[PDB]
Amino acid sequence: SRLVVVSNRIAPPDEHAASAGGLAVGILGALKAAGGLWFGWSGETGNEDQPLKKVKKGNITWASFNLSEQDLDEYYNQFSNAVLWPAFHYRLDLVQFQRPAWDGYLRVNALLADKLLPLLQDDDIIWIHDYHLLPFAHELRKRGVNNRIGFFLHIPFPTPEIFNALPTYDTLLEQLCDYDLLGFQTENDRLAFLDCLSNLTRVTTRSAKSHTAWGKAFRTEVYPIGIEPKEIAKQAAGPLPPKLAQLKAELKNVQNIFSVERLDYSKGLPERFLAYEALLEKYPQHHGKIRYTQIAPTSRGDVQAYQDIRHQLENEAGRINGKYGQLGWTPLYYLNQHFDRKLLMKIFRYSDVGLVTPLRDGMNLVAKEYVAAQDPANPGVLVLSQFAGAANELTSALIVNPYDRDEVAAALDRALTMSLAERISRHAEMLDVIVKNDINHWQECFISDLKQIVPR
Amino acid sequence: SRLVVVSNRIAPPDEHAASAGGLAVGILGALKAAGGLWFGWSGETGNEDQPLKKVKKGNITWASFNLSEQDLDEYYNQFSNAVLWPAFHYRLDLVQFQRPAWDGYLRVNALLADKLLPLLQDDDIIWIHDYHLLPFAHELRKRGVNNRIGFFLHIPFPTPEIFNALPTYDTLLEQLCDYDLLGFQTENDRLAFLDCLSNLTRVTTRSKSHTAWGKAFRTEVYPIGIEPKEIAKQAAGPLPPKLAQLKAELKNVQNIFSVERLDYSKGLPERFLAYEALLEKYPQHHGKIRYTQIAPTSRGDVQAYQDIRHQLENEAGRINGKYGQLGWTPLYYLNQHFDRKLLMKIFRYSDVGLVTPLRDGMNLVAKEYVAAQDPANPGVLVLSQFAGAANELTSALIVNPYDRDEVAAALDRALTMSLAERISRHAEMLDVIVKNDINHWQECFISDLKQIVPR
Amino acid sequence: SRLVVVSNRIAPPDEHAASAGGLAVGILGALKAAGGLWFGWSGETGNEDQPLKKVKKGNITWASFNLSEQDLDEYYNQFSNAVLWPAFHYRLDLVQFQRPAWDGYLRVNALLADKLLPLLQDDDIIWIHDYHLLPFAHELRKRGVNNRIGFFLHIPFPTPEIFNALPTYDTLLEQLCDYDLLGFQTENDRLAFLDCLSNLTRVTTRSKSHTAWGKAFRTEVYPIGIEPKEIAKQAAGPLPPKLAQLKAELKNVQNIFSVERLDYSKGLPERFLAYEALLEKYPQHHGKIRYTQIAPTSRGDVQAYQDIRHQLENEAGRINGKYGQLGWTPLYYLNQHFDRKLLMKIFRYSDVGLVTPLRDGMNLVAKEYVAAQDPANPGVLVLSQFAGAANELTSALIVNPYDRDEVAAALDRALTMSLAERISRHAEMLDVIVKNDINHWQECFISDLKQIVPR
Amino acid sequence: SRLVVVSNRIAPPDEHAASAGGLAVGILGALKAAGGLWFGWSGETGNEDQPLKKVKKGNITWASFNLSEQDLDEYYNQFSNAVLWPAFHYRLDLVQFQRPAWDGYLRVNALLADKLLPLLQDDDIIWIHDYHLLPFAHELRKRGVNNRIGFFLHIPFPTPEIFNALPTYDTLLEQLCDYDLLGFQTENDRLAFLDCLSNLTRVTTRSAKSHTAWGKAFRTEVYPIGIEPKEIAKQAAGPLPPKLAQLKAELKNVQNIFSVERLDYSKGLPERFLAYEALLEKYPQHHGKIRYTQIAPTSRGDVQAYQDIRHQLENEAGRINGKYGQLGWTPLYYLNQHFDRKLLMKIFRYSDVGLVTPLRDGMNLVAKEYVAAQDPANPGVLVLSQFAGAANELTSALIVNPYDRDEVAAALDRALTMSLAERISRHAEMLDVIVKNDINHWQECFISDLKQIVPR
Ligand SMILES: O=c1ccn([C@@H]2O[C@H](COP(=O)(O)OP(=O)(O)O)[C@@H](O)[C@H]2O)c(=O)[nH]1
Ligand SMILES: O=c1ccn([C@@H]2O[C@H](COP(=O)(O)OP(=O)(O)O)[C@@H](O)[C@H]2O)c(=O)[nH]1
Ligand SMILES: O=c1ccn([C@@H]2O[C@H](COP(=O)(O)OP(=O)(O)O)[C@@H](O)[C@H]2O)c(=O)[nH]1
Ligand SMILES: O=c1ccn([C@@H]2O[C@H](COP(=O)(O)OP(=O)(O)O)[C@@H](O)[C@H]2O)c(=O)[nH]1
Ligand SMILES: O=P(O)(O)OC[C@H]1O[C@H](O)[C@H](O)[C@@H](O)[C@@H]1O
Ligand SMILES: O=P(O)(O)OC[C@H]1O[C@H](O)[C@H](O)[C@@H](O)[C@@H]1O
Ligand SMILES: O=P(O)(O)OC[C@H]1O[C@H](O)[C@H](O)[C@@H](O)[C@@H]1O
Ligand SMILES: O=P(O)(O)OC[C@H]1O[C@H](O)[C@H](O)[C@@H](O)[C@@H]1O
Repeated sequence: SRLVVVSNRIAPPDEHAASAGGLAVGILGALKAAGGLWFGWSGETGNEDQPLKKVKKGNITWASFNLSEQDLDEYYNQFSNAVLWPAFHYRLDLVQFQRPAWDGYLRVNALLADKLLPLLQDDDIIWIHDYHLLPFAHELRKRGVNNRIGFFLHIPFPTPEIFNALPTYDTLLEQLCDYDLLGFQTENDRLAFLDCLSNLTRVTTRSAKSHTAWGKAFRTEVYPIGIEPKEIAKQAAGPLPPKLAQLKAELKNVQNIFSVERLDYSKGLPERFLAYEALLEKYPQHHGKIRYTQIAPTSRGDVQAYQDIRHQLENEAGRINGKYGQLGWTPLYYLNQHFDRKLLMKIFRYSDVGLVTPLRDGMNLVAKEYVAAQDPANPGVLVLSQFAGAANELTSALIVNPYDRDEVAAALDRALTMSLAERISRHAEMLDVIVKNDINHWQECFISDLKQIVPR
Repeated sequence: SRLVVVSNRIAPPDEHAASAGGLAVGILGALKAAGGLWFGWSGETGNEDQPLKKVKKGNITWASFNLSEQDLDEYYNQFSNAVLWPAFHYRLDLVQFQRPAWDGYLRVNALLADKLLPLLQDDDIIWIHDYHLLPFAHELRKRGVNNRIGFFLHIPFPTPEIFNALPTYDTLLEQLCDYDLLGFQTENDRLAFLDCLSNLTRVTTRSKSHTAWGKAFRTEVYPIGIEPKEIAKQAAGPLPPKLAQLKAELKNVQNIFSVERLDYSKGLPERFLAYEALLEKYPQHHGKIRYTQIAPTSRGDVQAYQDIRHQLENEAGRINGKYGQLGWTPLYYLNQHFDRKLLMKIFRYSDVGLVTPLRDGMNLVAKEYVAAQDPANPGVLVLSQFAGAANELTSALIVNPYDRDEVAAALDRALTMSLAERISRHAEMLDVIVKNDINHWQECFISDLKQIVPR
Repeated sequence: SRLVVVSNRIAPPDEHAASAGGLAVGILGALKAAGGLWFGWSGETGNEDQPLKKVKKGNITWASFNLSEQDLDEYYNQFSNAVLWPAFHYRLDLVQFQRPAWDGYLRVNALLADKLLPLLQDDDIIWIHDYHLLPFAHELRKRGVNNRIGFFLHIPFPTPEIFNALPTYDTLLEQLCDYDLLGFQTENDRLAFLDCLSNLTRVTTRSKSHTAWGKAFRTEVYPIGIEPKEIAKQAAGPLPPKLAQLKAELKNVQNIFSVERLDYSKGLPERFLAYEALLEKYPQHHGKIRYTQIAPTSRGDVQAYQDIRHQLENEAGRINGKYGQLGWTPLYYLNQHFDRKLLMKIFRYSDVGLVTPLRDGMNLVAKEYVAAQDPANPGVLVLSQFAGAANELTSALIVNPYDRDEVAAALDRALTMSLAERISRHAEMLDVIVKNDINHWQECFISDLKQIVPR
Repeated sequence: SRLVVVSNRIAPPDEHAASAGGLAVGILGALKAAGGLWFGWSGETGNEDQPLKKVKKGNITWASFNLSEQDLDEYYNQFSNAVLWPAFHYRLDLVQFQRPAWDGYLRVNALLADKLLPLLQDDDIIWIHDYHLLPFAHELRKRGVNNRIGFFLHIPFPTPEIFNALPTYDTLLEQLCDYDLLGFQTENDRLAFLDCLSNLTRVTTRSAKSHTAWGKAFRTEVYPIGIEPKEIAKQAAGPLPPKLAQLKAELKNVQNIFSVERLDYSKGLPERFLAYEALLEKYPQHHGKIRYTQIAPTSRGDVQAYQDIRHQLENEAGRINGKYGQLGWTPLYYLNQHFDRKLLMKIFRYSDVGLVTPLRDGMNLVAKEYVAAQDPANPGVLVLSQFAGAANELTSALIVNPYDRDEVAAALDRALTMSLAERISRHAEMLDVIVKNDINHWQECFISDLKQIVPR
């Protein structure tokens, strides 16, 4: 009956205290449709031995814990953010594996399982989310929890040649098979996991997507995470804040290219800046008549790799504006700031081009949000990296390879001069795909698949 | 009779082929008033054995030479730009002394003296400019030239504690004393040179008239200036159509404006930091002000210049990233050269001129800013105390750039200053620069030179 | 009949003009066994329109060309070294794709095919080597060459998820299928290529024998080897007098020794960090062990190579700074090239060979280390699981370089390993490499090639 | 009667808990000769409201305080270490002036004066040390202390053109004139101060070194800080630790160039490394036959400028050894470690060449220790920067300009090949100068000069 969701990041009930990130947006979407309990990190450190904080808002209940400084450091900043995140994004050169980080990662997964245990009922359907919690089912099983437990990976699962470089890949794979159901964003993610598993041990697969390894039974499946198209429509059509109501009037003959994401090296922001520079170099007709705005709030700012990409991005903004700016025209607006999601939906609506070219991305909700926010009668154009999970479904976007800056520049140019009729038909095709594959659909398919398996 | 001017940099007769830099602006100004021969580097490398190139335009004659790649490198990029420039600007940490650069520096001074020699007449009054040519009089003397030779240093002369770190300070000082007249931008520069000299040898001063090692020479101060009438004219000319638009659109935005070569002497990072402090501590200005910084690349082959440029690009991206809004860029950084004609107009329409070098011989941009202003509604000059110009632009808002909050506070005072206090500050500064004309500079120097008896 | 080998890099006939790199060592090994014509770049730039340079030494003929500055830059430094090398080593973050480099890469492959054409006979068997020449068969096909052409890739072939990021992966795959035979270093490389191919087009495999776009071709694995008999000879020769000394002085110090091009594929910083962990967690080894790293600069014009080198310099200074003593330097980092002959001898006197690349097609240094050991008292090989050699050197201490403590622990195990366990580990490794001779490599590849019927 | 010494840094009574630095070595030397009370920072942070810690050892009494994290940061790391230290060492490019640092600097001087007040007697002769405490006399005066107060500046006093860049030079000068006696390390330092003062206000000087400014009377004088030549002789001749007894035997045909200092940018370590490289480049005869050992413990490692210089030095050690090393010869031994002073005396004795080439240095005791420790019958050679205060008296050292690496290399070469007779006579001249100007002489001259002025 009752759904129990666990993730590291939560969306707070005070909704504009939100931090950038697709997982929390997704899960809140799901929970609002389902009902249930959300157990996860409050986002604060210190006071770890205080009782769980609990808030109820309609059909959702939140239970949060704090983490000690050391746990946050070893489990979150080191293992999750400087081993798993880079490795799953094919950045082995950025992995920073050390044994104490691994031990802390295991230590907090165990701790969190101790803290969740008293909240659970026999009934519960338990849904664990994302790379912070790979060991979590295994920790619940050793505490005797026999409930259905499903896992969903929000980020890519990398091929063996990358995954097996993890010193501890070994244990990770064993422990993932303690889940009853493993959900992935794309077929390639699922197949990659199954590949890694097969390299280590014999996996029997006697039915579509139903497996045995080390005598443990489990199911795999693909559920591309979505968005609430109706709600973003509503928020995108609400009035603009006064200061932006001005800027819209002033920029009446300027076209807007707009991008928004956490400042993460997975997102290819320097390559993007370079593609914009190539646009300005090779298509001088756009000078003074277009504007690229990049919103990039700091994310995980304690991890060295994140500091480096941020400094690199500041350099490129200064450089590009330094070179192509005029007294009365800044080509590139870089904002290292967090914007309310409500507001972003409006900004999307008034952008002529959404630029979403991550080097590697499990899904990318910004891409779907961009489409859902457009005025169907006069929609902008989506330029999308082929490496974003969303490219499997947003097939009518201008699909590009971000490693080819000139291909991205050309797609920006095509997007800026695209006729209304082509923009209508590209948009309506994309909108239909994301309406059919609702966050409500995601949630439904996963829970239904989970409820369908018999527990051990 | 005939004046012979020599400098490394020249102002070409094709006038919009001009490169940023105050020396060439100054000397052209001077020569236009005097008449004369300008001998110097064409700005090109290769073909060094070709005849001098000569062009005559009115009362001025240009004679230029090319330099080899190696000479340019040793004399210009290394010794002049990576030893003398940083040392004279109190940046010993940036000096890059190596013996081959010193040898090349002497080698080209000698070469240039050979090339100049056949052009000279007994008559000539010879006026050598700037740190590239410290040894030049010495080179001319060993070739038997007995003419009056004056030198003018366009940049600061540093105190002994800095100057004496130069491995070769020694020879530099000996050789400076072969000039009949040494001119400096401020009294402190003159006194600093005299100090350095006194530390090395006994200097008799029986009158600014000296003896060292039995060589007689005179010292004097001539702060370089501007043509206030001509900039008035160019500042009042119509704006290019694109800028005529921007002025209309920025009707309720105040403009803080700065322009200079991208040089570490100019304290651009500290400036950016002062602007950040303005934005941090005076939030009332958000959306209502704009700081535009124009900084063309200078001497871009010298590592220290690359470093400062990268650092400035970082700060622009950082500051805009932190204080920018969807419809408001706090800081416009342009790494581009602008025509001087156009700058005069931009000055006129700026509410505040921000000129806060860490160290500067004079700084003509400060004087240009005041000369350009509409007397009836002038902007405010915020000026570093370390710019030579601060000795005379005493009515500017004088600040210490090492204190970003003092600079922010002066920016705020400048932005809210009444019309009356703008009128009276401006009319005092304008008078000082009108009285001390580039024409006055040129006249005082030549007159002082013509007044000494040659050896 | 006649074998024609083409590679970018060649081993010169003056043998101590040799540059570090396994390809040239391999191919020379092969050619010495076979006989044949070696066509490739001389290593020099300029004079590109001069005739091919030809030298004959025994059963080998060399024919070399020069490259222009621009071709070297686009084809070698940019496309080969800053796109293909980093991508095939799973370093997409380092790829520096630009269209002019791609065009230059095509242009030089085409040019080289024009230059090779007149040397070819109908007879020939053509063997093309490495990532510089992926388009070469395609170029030869359009010039009408119907000969058997085999290709051998000396480096890894990356999985689709990486390979498909190449903007041009497309064309590369098409063109590789113009080879009759594609050879790889490990089964995984072969499978990865086949995967990439299958993602793009339908591949029929009715037998390692394939069809794509109606083109027939074969794939196979030939791990490249060494001459074990020759190194045994060169390892046992007398030491240079200076090193004869050091061996006497270091009698109670154990030597960990590593040698490779200073390449980011080799994981040198991670290696230094593993050594640091050894020194941190096993203090009993202080003053009693020594880690020497030899790392000649390779491809020093490519930014990513400069970066890794600067990082390595920093770590050497830091580690020595922290663990050194007045009479003990823990870590000897030498950014210098050593003659191969001499390296064999050093290997023989090292107690541990440390070979932990992050990613490596094969790694001959690992095989040379085993071949050089005195069978009666051999050192221990510590080997990254990511080196192709790990598929066969199964009895080395196999480690994951991303886990510095696993590497430190294996160094500790290696330093204290009993004679008996060193004898049996070494003999097992030596046998593998003796059965899989460079001669065997060459034989298998030629024999497979000679076995296909040409178009 | 009773002498009261105050400095930020103290030499602890547990003597091998000592931190590198000449001030504490000097003052302890002085106090051991005099007798007295030493009031200063314990070196610890936190517990700032605890009573002064007091220890008595013979004729010396220590009274120490802790500082809060914020006070340490503003007064010590920011103002003292990132404004005054760089400015007084002619590194305006490194000054990091901010008003909160200035306020904290004043705040702690005031606080320390409150803490000292109850310990003072009418009698006391008060001796304040170094740039941390420029305002201290002023603080004592406003609390009504009329005692003789002397100040001694251990570092250079920079010329007006540098000093006047300090936003706050103003107040600093006013407040220095509240001291009865101002002591400097060299005549140039004294003259520089007097210059700065003269630029601001009229100073009357009616006698040898006796002044009036703003109606405040005060005296100036020069007291070059020294060393205990007899004691270092003793410690230098003591047996070597067994490990070093070995190395000396093994290095019998290798000559040793040796340097030791805090890793500070004032010391010109990178320039030194470059001079060593030039020696190796231009004098290949020395390859395999010499060794340069640099000892450089981290100092003030929280200050960005110190981190920068350290990283730079690590790079140069790696680079130079990479380039000139051989399988059996490391040209350069860089050790980022603290060595006991006792041991250093011995390592000086056994060094052929002491390389002391700071870019700028108040005095430099390492230079004097280097000469005091040599075996008079077979002494090494001192190579000395002209910018070290010591160069005014160690006139027989090989004096060099560190900005000319080839001049420094040449001096190293001359030092390595100098005949015994020249080495004797250069050493005996230097030794006599430092014997005559004893730490005991320093202490005596200062106290005697102080005792000679009549208090207000
Ligand atoms: O300043 C921002 C930046 C991002 N987002 C939201 O954060 C989520 C980003 O999720 P996405 O899948 O694009 O990327 P992720 O952060 O999860 O990698 C989206 O819902 C964005 O609207 C936001 O609310 N404010
Ligand atoms: O983009 C630019 C930058 C500056 N200048 C001119 O360069 C000179 C700057 O001289 P100043 O003495 O201010 O500084 P310097 O450049 O010689 O150190 C002034 O006349 C400017 O008007 C210019 O014409 N365009
Ligand atoms: O200073 C050196 C360093 C390397 N090598 C040789 O160069 C080849 C290195 O080849 P390997 O396959 O290990 O690495 P690669 O350089 O091809 O990536 C081996 O023969 C080494 O012995 C050498 O001769 N001198
Ligand atoms: O590792 C070290 C190096 C330095 N010293 C001593 O610390 C003092 C440094 O004083 P100096 O005046 O030479 O430099 P300072 O820190 O005072 O500016 C000298 O006595 C050195 O012998 C020390 O105790 N340990
Ligand atoms: O939670 P943060 O580290 O701040 O990152 C924000 C979110 O980024 C991605 O969406 C991850 O898939 C989520 O697990 C994460 O929460
Ligand atoms: O000539 P550059 O090196 O470009 O620098 C431009 C000018 O900068 C300063 O104004 C110097 O005083 C001049 O001598 C120099 O000519
Ligand atoms: O030839 P270089 O670019 O110096 O690199 C040396 C060699 O390194 C590796 O072995 C490559 O596989 C070879 O193709 C290359 O020839
Ligand atoms: O105490 P630190 O800040 O580490 O510096 C070490 C010591 O040596 C220097 O010479 C200073 O003059 C002293 O005041 C200082 O206390």
